[PDB]
Amino acid sequence: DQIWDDLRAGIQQVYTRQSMAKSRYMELYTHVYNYCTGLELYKRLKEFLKNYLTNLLKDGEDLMDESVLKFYTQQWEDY
Amino acid sequence: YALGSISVGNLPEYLPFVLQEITSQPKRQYLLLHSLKEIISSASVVGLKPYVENIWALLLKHCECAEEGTRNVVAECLGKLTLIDPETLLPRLKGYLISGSSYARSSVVTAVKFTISDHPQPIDPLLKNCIGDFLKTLEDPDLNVRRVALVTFNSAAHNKPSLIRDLLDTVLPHLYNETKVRKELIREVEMGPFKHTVDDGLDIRKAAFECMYTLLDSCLDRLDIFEFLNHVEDGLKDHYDIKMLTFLMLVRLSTLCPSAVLQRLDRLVEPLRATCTTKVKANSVKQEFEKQDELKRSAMRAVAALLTSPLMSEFQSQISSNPELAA
Repeated sequence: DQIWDDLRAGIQQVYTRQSMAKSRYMELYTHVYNYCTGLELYKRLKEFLKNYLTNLLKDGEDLMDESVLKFYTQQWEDY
Repeated sequence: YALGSISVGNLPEYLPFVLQEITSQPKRQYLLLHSLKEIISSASVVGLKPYVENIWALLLKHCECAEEGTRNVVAECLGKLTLIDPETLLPRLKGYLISGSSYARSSVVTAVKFTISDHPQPIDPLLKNCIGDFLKTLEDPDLNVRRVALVTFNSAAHNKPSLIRDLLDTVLPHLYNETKVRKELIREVEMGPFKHTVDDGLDIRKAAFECMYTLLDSCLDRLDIFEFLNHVEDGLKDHYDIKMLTFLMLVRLSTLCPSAVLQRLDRLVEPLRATCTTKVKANSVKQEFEKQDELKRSAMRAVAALLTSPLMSEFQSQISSNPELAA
């Protein structure tokens, strides 16, 4: 909870299509290992995922057939 | 649909209303356009003669739109409207191809795609003469133009293959060239041990393979076999969907010209054996395991169909339990 801000934006970085070096991946793994060595994190991650899906649905509610299948495909691939 | 049907009743009082309403609101035209699609398919042609220039101008103005669905709708509307008075529109469509933009060219080629019908139509000779330059000299410059041209060619072959009967050889080199893979159009992003490759040109390859498969109906007597199976041999090692499509092609080819298939079975199966000798990547989700399993089953089915001795006896301890599941 103390370093809750740390890695916060990182949760979005994986979702956004942007290139990231292996150094950042090592740093995130090190932070996760340090934090692990505590069930509130699971609930927080679940709530964040639910909020992200709700935000995605908010935009994906005004498209008809033949124009939403591709969008759903790319969104599923990214998820 | 109700609005479109009602517009047919009193064209002078309804058609202009919807025409101006389309331009009035941008958040509703997407529906209104659909209604217009009914008018051309429901309204009397003789009564529709006066209201043609306005519709054509509106479609051309709305042809270049950011929304892909709107572009499809306008393309279908233009294709449906092209049926009437072809002698007055065909030269204009030909002219637009001399200096039109990529989006305009894509829209116009998509419009004529729907003009083809299984039953005879009075636009038979006109379309036969017009499709020449559309199919021949419109696959070089662009990627989207190439994809739409290939889709139109496949649709024509599936519905009416007589139009591409006298010019099949004139377009064979371009179709064969389009099958080659391009490594400039393959982007990759890596952020750790995992890897994911995204291809921006895979759509064209699938269309080309589908066209090649559908060309087997009543065109094998003309196209040569040796120059045709080399590209298939190259494409055996390709994407999963293309791999299954090629396997099904090979299965279908078992009953057709078996001599040619037997004369090269060795090199046809060598890539297939190499693929079958593949192992699932360690520490992978069950989806990859299942995908490779279906690929292996499809490969076994393909080889079994082809069989009906380049080291064909390779039944190890595990693979020996697979065939009873396939047969």
